[PDB]
Parts: sequence; structure tokens; C-alpha cells
Amino acid sequence: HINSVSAMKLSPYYKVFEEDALSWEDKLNRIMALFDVWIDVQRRWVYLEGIFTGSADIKHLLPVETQRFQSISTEFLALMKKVSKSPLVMDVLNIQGVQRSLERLADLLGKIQKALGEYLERERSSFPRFYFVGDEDLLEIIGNSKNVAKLQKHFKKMFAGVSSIILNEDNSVVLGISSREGEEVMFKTPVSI
Amino acid sequence: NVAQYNANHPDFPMQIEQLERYIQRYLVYAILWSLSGDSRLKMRAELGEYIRRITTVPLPTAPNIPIIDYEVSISGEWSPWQAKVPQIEVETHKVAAPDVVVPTLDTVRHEALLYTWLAEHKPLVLCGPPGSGKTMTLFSALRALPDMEVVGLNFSSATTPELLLKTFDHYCEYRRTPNGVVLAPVQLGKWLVLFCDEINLPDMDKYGTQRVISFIRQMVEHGGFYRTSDQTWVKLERIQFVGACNPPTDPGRKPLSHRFLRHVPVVYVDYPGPASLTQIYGTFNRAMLRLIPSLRTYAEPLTAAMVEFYTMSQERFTQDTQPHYIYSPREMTRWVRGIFEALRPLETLPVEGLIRIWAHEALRLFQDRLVEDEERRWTDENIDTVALKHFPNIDREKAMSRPILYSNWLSKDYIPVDQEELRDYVKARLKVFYEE
Amino acid sequence: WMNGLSVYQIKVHRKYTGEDFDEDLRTVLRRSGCKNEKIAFIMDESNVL
Amino acid sequence: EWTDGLFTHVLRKIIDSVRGELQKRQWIVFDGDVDPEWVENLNSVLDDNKLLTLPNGERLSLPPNVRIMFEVQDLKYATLATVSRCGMVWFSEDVLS
Amino acid sequence: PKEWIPRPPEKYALSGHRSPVTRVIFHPVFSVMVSASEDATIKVWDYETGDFERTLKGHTDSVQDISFDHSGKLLASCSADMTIKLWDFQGFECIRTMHGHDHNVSSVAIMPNGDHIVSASRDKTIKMWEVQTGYCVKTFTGHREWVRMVRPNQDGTLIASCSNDQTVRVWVVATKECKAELREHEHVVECISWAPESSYSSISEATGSETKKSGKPGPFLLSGSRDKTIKMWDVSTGMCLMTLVGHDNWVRGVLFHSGGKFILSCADDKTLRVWDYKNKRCMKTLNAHEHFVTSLDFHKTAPYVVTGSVDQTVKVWECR
Ligand SMILES: Nc1ncnc2c1ncn2[C@@H]1O[C@H](COP(=O)(O)OP(=O)(O)O)[C@@H](O)[C@H]1O
Repeated sequence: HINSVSAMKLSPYYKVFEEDALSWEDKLNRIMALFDVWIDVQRRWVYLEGIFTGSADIKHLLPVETQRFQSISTEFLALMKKVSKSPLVMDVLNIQGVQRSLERLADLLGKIQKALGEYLERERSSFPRFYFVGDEDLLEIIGNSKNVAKLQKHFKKMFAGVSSIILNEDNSVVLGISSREGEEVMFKTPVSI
Repeated sequence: NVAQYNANHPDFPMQIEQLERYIQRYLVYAILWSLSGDSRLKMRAELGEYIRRITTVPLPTAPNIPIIDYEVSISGEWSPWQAKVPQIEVETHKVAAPDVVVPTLDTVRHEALLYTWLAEHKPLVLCGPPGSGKTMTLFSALRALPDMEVVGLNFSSATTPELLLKTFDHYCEYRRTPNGVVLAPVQLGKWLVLFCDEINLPDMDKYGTQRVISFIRQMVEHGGFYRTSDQTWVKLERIQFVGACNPPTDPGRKPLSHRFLRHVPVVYVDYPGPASLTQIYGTFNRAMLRLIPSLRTYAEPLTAAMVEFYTMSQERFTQDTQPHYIYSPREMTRWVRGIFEALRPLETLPVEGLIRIWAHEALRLFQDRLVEDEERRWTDENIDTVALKHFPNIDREKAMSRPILYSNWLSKDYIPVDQEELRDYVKARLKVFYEE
Repeated sequence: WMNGLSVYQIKVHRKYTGEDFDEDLRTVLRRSGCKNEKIAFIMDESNVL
Repeated sequence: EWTDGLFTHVLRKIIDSVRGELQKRQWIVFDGDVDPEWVENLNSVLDDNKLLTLPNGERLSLPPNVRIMFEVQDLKYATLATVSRCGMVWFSEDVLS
Repeated sequence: PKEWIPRPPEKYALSGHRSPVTRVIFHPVFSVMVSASEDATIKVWDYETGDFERTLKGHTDSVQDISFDHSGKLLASCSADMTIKLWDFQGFECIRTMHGHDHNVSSVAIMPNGDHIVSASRDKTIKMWEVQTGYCVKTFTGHREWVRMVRPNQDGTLIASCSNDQTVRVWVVATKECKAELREHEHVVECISWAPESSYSSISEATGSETKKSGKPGPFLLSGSRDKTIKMWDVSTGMCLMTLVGHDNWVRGVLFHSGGKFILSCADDKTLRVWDYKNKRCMKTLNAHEHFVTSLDFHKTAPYVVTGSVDQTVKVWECR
């Protein structure tokens, strides 16, 4: 849509439709910016919620961090409930304070992600092969432990020829080991995830 | 109110005969309050009996109590104000909190009148002696309106409109509209209430005018004020004014101009008097004497003692002797709060100890203010005799003494302290304090 | 000193205009509200100009 | 804690492909002089490993759609370990007329 | 065993001093003790016999703190004349006078390594000294007011401090500073003390805490209240595990028991308090002196508690 608007802006009778073209372009740029921030903040929040809910005994070691993320998560839950109650693109575009609220949420989630180095080092001590995984990628791996959808793009860093793994329909039993050229080996007995 | 009834009862609309019987009674009630709201109880009773004696409107069959004691119910019949609020039992935790208000006849009546005048966003002025309750009444009647947000303002002798302009710069914003400039609070959908606390005290000029009162009158009547920076008329959007003031016969106060006073209704709040005071603080005393169950029976005599000594001191020391001789229910509230704070950590105390706390608080409230040794001796002797009058068969020597001191320095709690031990402790602490 | 408050005196002098009192009040308010510091603000009658 | 640079940030963005940079044809072009200070860091990328190694132990495998390009004027300071890993397109002075 | 508590009356009431007694400590290897007062002297007392042994003149103003080393052959004393002296306790003579502070030095200690000395003075700075040379090597800043006491931890890697700044500040010695800043005291912070190694289990089971599950339970501080309280803290940014309300005046000295099962405390209420901190209550109260009690110490092996006071007397309490 933005490309088409910019194409018809140049030629040939743009002068009569100028104000409508500017309004269209402005609202398109605004929704582009809002959703560009939105995809990143949702991608951050999904693994932050995973790591702070599925993993336990973190409040006894980072109480202020856990309380801060609990408050931020309740705020995000309320905002997403409002978005669910207003599923219109124009409505979410014109929600008052959405841009600054989402920018502040991105900044706070970034700070929370930054303040996790000691816990990440403890996890790396727990599993030896996590030493070859970065901080953000390790955070995503821990947060999306139950999902098992983003582990296929991270297994190649940990292992030698294990590019990905094959799963069942329930996505709760590992069936084998898959390489990057399609060569696969079948387990003698699976693992009970 | 009729429209509210119509909205609340969609299946049964507002009938004509009920509307007539409601509106006639409300007209009598509104005439009474609008014409004698700024006068004493005797004068409003006189106006009520005059209306009852001249005008043929149905009225309650009240042999003694005035018509202003009654409320026009929405169903169209008179209802007493006293039956609205019963005896309440405030919790021990908030026994003298700054926001607790134990309901009373005058409190409920003034709250209803304030709500009526504040729902229409009409400016008003609360008049009465200091400490009578003209800020608790406004705040209690305005806590029932979530739309309203209070902004405190304390007028002085050298008050000039720049105080109002600084308040507007902080709490509101200027915006430009095609119709002109309007001024509105930054909180969207909220009404701002400016509570000017000493509205008489702005200094009257040589030619009988007050700049602040003229400014407020211009804003109330013309709906806006000129902005002196660019000489541009600035309109107001959601702003009202509420004034509190002592009577204009007080030593520092001046009478407001008639052009300003044309717009602001004035309601006169007086001191509660003895019969209201005894209940209005016996509730607090009964709540307070639950920390120590053995002191439960010593609540009515204690409240009578506080009320009686406060009345005696207020009658004795007046404004004409010294400028600061102002005694109000603020002193009783601080009395209850002091006894509660001295009783909270103890949870075991005999009646002599309770009387000692009561006498120490009486001293610290009614004797530190005084100037002359004769007045101080009068307060000491009268504290002793009021305590002996209201508390017979008590250990006078064990409950009263010449020093009577309380401190939390030598003890963890707030318990009485011996003078010699206190002197030794202060000497040692001064030895430490010289080097620090 | 016994109660742990920090004593503040404005230390008035000559040519002490209203801006200096505003600055002293600002510093007292900042210390007392932003930094949770209990302050005893002792002010004399000769300090009022 | 690790702070990314320009090349590492761009490569990590392409690897993550949050907005779908993997599907497009991505080219990384180095428009500057070549010396063994910073190209011996990239010799593992230009090697058969297709891999960038960092002091963390974090490794970033080069995706097949990304070509590492240099727009250089000369190679008088590059070493054999750099020249031997890349394909040469000698743009002579007579190519442009 | 691990249960003895001081009992009335006192064993000896040693009264050789001339001014208020400031700090009293025990000896690591010998059956002797030293005491510092405000008359610029450090008397040495045999607490087993109860007789004054010898004095250590040399300080110009009131000596404010004293501390032995691990071997027991060195005594480090700091005074209000802005100097720190190191005493050769084998021959009872001063080795070096170490200037450098700008005001009254309030407390010193010798690190468990044995060749470094900490300090604390009214200029809000903490300095590290060299025992071998006498030079200053490291200075700590961050406190906004008079620093009253400094205490290194068990292995010498961490330093805790208390100040008129209303705060307790603990940091690592080596390179980083301000590991935590503890701000739950509403008045001045006066007396800190670390927790001994044989106290972590009792502390963990006494306070609200899970069954470890983290490893290295973390160091624990103690009190420092001029607001008549006792407060112990934790690892990281620090939280108040418990507050032992029940005291009467300005707390001046706090300790753990040798077995780690009790908290000993003394204050200006002329009272030595024995806290059963597992139940957050004081189970024993000793009317120690006739004036303010300034300091106490607890013997690591022998059953003796010693207290100094403004009474110009040093009392030794035998434990039963
Ligand atoms: N129920 C009550 N009735 C009357 N006075 C009360 C009541 N509760 C508290 N007070 C005291 O009455 C005082 C009235 O002061 P305030 O509300 O500021 O009005 P004013 O502006 O007349 O002083 C308050 O300080 C309060 O302590």
C-alpha cells in the first residue's frame, strides 16, 4: 500500500488527491511504526513470560526483578485485553498513548532482559552445551522450553550435525535427530517430555 | 433529582401529583436554606417559623424541631435529617485520622447542601469560626463526586492573582481554539476545584478593593481572565472555585465586595456545641478505649471531662487577650490522637495512668500557648478540679503531680519519665552532643 | 540531633534577594522529598526580608 | 556482557530474521581498505566453516543467501590467508571509459 | 557447649580507667584482654585473674577502637587525634603511627589475611592500609556522613560499614565498590557485625526462607541502630530478614554467640541483652552498668563476656 501511494504520488494527477494521499501515507506510516515496535515487544514478552512462569524459585533469588516483571506483565495483560476488546486496526492505531506505552514497555522489558546475567550463567553451568549460546538466544531457549518451536533454529549452535529434531503431532515426544541435509536417525526409544 | 428518579425508574415514570408534592416541599426547603444558610441556628429557626406561620404549604407535624431539620425525600414527603445517620462505631485503627468523619446532623445537612451547590459547578464560600469544620465538610461532600479534584490554596495578607496564575500553570494547560484561548485541566474529563482557604485576608486597598477578589469575581462572572503577557482573553473550561473564610468581624478579615458576593452562596458552619461535641468525640473515645478492655467503662466520663474543660478554656481565653488564643475542635481531635498514641503500645494501664495521660495532653494543648503565669496556674488548677469532678474516688497523688512528664527517650514506649532520670539522661546526651 | 533530623539554616546575609530564598527552599524540598531525608528547617524572624 | 558491533549486529539481524531478511538476497559490502587487523577475524567466515566466532563462544553460521563483499582499491597489505579465501574480480582501469 | 549465657553478678569489676571506656576486645591466643577509653590509654587486663597488667601510652587524644589480628601478635588502635597506631603486642611498643585521615577516626580492624588495616572517620572515607609499609593503598567513598564502624567479613573479601548517613553499605574489597546499600534504619547506624559460619543453618531455618536450593546461603550482617532496633540483612542488594524490636535505647554493640545460636547486644539503656533470634525475642536481660554501655565482646572458646561502659569500668561476666 505504501509503495502504491508513493508511486501514484509522483504522477500524473496527484494535485487533486493530495490531502487524501498525505492522510493515507501518514496513517500507514503510523501503523507501520506501531506494529514494528509491537512485533519486537511481543517476541520479548513471550519468552520473558515463559522464563518467569515455567521456571520456579526465581523470586527467592531476584525478588525485585520478579516483582517488577510481575507488575509489567499485569500491565501488558491489561493492554492486550484492551486490544482484544478492540480488534479493529483503526481502533488499536488510535488508542490514546499506545505508541509511548509500547515504547516504555519495550524499554522496561529490555532492562529486565539485560539484568539476567548471573541467572543465565547458572543455567549455563547447569547444561554444558549452553556455553556456546549467547545471552538473548539462551533466554529465548529457556522461555520457549514448552513451545519447542524455536529450538530448531538454536540446536545447530549447541550440537555438531543436529540442525533440528523431528517431533510427533503432540509436540511432546522426540522421535529422532535431523541434520541440515535431510539425513535423519531414528531413536531406539524416545524420551518422555 | 427528578430526572435521576425518572432514569432509575424506567417502568414507572414521574407522576404529576408526586412531582407537585415533591417540588412544593423542595421549594420551601430551598427557600429556607438559600435565605438563612449564612445565619445562626436561632435565625434560621426564626425564618422557618415565619414561613410556617404565614404560608399554606404542607409541612411536617413538628411541635418543637425546626423545618430546616427536615429533608424533602424524592418520593415527595418530609423526612428527618436525624434518622438518616445512626450511631456509628469507628474502628480503633483510624480513631482520629485526618479523613474520618463521624456523621452528625449538621455534618449531613451541610454535606447535602454543598453537594447541591457543587453539582452545578457554582462557586461558593464556606464561612464560620476557625476549626469549625469547613474543610472536612467540603472534602466529605466532595469525596462523593469522583469528577472533582481538589487543589488547595491558602490566601494570605499579601496574596495577589499570581498565586492563582501559578496554580493554573501547574495544574492546567493553555490551548488555542478557533473561538479563542481556553484554559482546561490537563486531566481530561475532570473538573478542577480551587479551595481558597482564607478568602477575606487579601489586603484591602486604600480605596476599598481587593485585587484577588476582583480577579475571582471577573473569572466567575465573565467566565475568563485576560492574560497579561499578550493581552489576550483566556476562557476557562472545567474550573470552579470554593472559598473558606472566617467571619468578617474577626481581627484580620475584611468584608467581601457585593459584586463578588452576588455570585457565591455562603453557608455558615458553627462550632458543634456541647450536645453535638459529646457524641462526636465519645464515638472516638469509645473506639480508642478498646486497646485496654479494663478502661472500657471510663469512656463517657472521659469524654465529658474533655468537653467540659475545652468549653471552660474556650470561654476563659479569648481572641481579645492575645492574637493566638483560638480554641477549636482541632484541640479535641489532637487530644484524642495524643491519648491514642500514648495508649497504643501499652495495652495495660490503670485509670490513674489514663487520667495522667489525659492531664498531660490537656496541659500540652491548653497551656503551652499561654503567656501569663496567672493563666498557666488557672489551667493547672482547673485541669485538677475537672479531673476530680469527673473522676471521683481516684488516687489524686498517683494521678497528678507537679512535673507530670512523658517521654520515649528513657523507655521504648511513651511512658511517664522521672525528672531526675531525665535530667541525667539529657546531661549524658549533651556530653555526646557537644562533640558531634 | 536526638531525633535524627538534619538541621538546615538558610544562612542569610545582605543582598539576599528572593531568588536565594527560592534556591534554599528548593534544596530543602529536594533533600526532604526526593532523597527521604528528615530535615528540621529552623528559620528566624530576622531571616524574613 | 556482550555489546554487538555493526557487522555482528547486521549478521545477527539477518540470522534472527524477525522481519524476514532470510528470504531476500542480502549482500554485505565492505567499502574500505583491507589489513590483517579485522580481516583475520573474518577468515573463519570466508573459510569452509561459514562461521563467525566471538569471545563469548557464540557462533553465527553464515546463511546461504548472504555474500560477504569487499569494494577495495588494492591488496598491498592483505595476507595470503585473506586473498586465498575469496574470489577476485579485477576491475582494471580500462573497464570504465 | 554452644549454649552458655552471661549471668549475674559479674566476675570482676575492673576500674582502672580514667575516662569512659570506648571499646573492649579479647585476645585470640592468650588469657588477656585490652580496653580502650577516652583518656588516650589502652589498658591490658588478665580477665582470668582479674588484675591490671600494663598500659599502652602513646595516643594524644581519645582512642576510639582497637582490633587484634588472627595471630594475636598485633594490635591496631585508632584515636581522635586523626592517627592510627600499630602495636607490637609481643614487646608492647608502637611500630608505626599512620596519618592520613582528616577527622576523628572511628573504627579500625585487621583483615583475616593479616597485612591490611581498614579505617573509618568523620570525613566519610574508609581507607585500606599496609601493615608491612604503612602506606594507604585504597580509599572508599560513597558515604555522605560520618562513618562510625568498619568490619571485614570472615574471609576478608567483603567490607561492611555503618554511618551517620542512616545507611549500611557493604562492598567487595578488591576492585568493585558498593555491592549493597541498606536503608531500613530510621536513625543513625552504629554497630555492625557479620555472622559466623556456624550460624547459617539456624538463620535459614529461623527466617522466612526455602530449603536453600540456591547454594552459598550468603553473608548476614547485624543491627547498627540508634533507633533501638536490631536488623540482620542478606546477600545481593540485601533484605531485612528480621527486626528484633524490644530494645530500650541507642544500641552500641552487637554480636553473635560463638555457637551462632544467640545474639548479644548492649546499649545506652545500661543493659546487656541476649536475643534468642530464632523466635525474634530477648530471652535474657542483664543490668550491666550504672551508665551507658559502649561495647562488648564474646570469647570464641572460653565462657566469658566482657563489657565496657561510660562508667569508666570494664566488667567481665562468667557464663554458666
Ligand atoms: N466529626 C467532626 N466534627 C467536627 N470537627 C471534627 C470532626 N472530626 C475532626 N474534626 C476536627 O475539626 C477540625 C476542622 O478543621 P478543618 O476541617 O480544617 O476546618 P477549618 O478550615 O474550619 O479549620 C479538623 O482539624 C478536625 O481535626
